[PDB]
Amino acid sequence: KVYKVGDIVDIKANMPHKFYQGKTGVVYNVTKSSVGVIINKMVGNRYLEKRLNLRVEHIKHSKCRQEFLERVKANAAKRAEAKAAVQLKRQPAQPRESRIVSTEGNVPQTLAPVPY
Amino acid sequence: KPLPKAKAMTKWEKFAAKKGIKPKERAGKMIYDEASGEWVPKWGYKGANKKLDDQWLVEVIDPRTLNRAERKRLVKKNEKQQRRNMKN
Repeated sequence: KVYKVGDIVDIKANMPHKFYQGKTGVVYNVTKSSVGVIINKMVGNRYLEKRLNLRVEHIKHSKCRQEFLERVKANAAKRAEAKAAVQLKRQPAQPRESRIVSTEGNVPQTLAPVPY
Repeated sequence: KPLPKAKAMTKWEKFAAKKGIKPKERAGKMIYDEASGEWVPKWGYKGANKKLDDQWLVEVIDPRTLNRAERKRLVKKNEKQQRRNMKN
């Protein structure tokens, strides 16, 4: 596919000759049949910058930024609707609420962990 | 036809005669490599020479073509040495 400098991509792979799989980065250089992706490494506790070059055959576009754009669009829509609500911030997973369950649906049974 | 007793007076033979470097025994093509679980012979079939180009991570401008250019330049230097020695 078409790739340009600054695009965020992930290091895909199709024994692997190394363990660089899963090191997402951003393409900083492109050429006829190769691309350059910047990756970060560290020694001890000091982070370090590393330049990385990969064959285009094993690079795919990153979909992480899509969620940010979707959230921005949702916030814009909420703001537009507010002109004719508030508290548009994301909410964490709330705990389950109380509910009544009838035994008619399925009477509790014994599963006998003998096991058999 | 005459007897082709004439041989190559290349500089290598003179250096070997001067030095104590014994001639190589030509053990075999089966060199050993790592990260592959196979011999991967040096030269003769898909050797380590093309491994640097085949491998998809050149962590260090396209560096893959630079290695091929260097190998071709070494081959050209060998050809130039052959031409120079041909005048012996």
